[PDB]
Amino acid sequence: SELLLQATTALKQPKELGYYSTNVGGELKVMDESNLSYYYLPDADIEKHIDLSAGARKFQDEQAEAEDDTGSLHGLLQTLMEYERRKSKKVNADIIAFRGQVKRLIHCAFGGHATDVDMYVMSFDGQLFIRAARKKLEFPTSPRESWAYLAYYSGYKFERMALLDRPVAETPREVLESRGKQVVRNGPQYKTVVRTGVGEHKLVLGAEVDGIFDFREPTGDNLKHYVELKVAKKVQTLKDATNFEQKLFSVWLQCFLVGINRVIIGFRDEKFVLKSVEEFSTSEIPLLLNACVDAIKWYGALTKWLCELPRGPEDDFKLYRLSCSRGALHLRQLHDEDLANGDDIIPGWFREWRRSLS
Repeated sequence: SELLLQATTALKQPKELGYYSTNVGGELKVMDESNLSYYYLPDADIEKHIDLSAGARKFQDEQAEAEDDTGSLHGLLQTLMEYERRKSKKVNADIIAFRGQVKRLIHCAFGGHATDVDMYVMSFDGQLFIRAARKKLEFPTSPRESWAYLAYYSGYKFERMALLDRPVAETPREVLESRGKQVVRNGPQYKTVVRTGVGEHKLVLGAEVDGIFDFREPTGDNLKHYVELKVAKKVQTLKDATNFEQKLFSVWLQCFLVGINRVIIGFRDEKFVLKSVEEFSTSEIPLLLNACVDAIKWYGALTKWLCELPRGPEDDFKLYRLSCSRGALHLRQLHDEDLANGDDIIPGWFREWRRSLS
């Protein structure tokens, strides 16, 4: 099947189903907020001219050095199982995926690289499970003082300088006075798991969350308290403005998909010094920027298209490659027994869980 990249539709309010904390090296803690950080970046720290390139040489990159399947649904599925177990009921949804993959599908109609839409779709138990085909991320391999390396590292340094492991009230003075000494890491992650929808279809999406902005509600839905952080170059030219608009569009997509309302941008100069930080509401972004309106209509279209795939009992473990080329998304059914029978897309333990649940 194909769907051409060129229909009015409404969004459902996303609801948080659960969350989990992970790291490379096999750490997975389901329904556990250990790795959830808290925003804290006083103006007095910013006024001292934070160098976002500081520490690039001494950085120990956990993600880059791990051999791990970055597309795996295993953490998401373990969290979903725990949610379903507590409820005694299969989640009501059509598609289960990571937010980043759905973002890629949306973005490929609006400037994204067609070449790297590469996903597996598997039907199981009335639902579609979608994962990135590739198992390894691309990390910059240029020297650490290269622009490409600093662009990558600066994101993590900004997070370490703007975030705390716990609320400010629970943080010792020693840490608050010496933010630049704290070790920069990209291993620990915290993800939310959200039920969302567009048009008449529903999705469960996993999504990385950078932190809590204001406070957390221990017994509530925290989507409204989450914040995503991004580093952008301060705008001083046409070229900078265009790059920033594209970054704004991208972070808007990331937040809107899972009901996050808060974005913080760290503006850097050409020397990677943080110049200022600005809060944006997710809703502010389309106003500032019809790409956003059309992206939601495209989201609706592509989701309705995927949901045409057969999802009855006889379709269990059928597998399709999802791609983008010649101005269209494409679905091609595969016949790969090991890949379909192995644990790479839907692991045996989750199959067993859903069977028992039936």
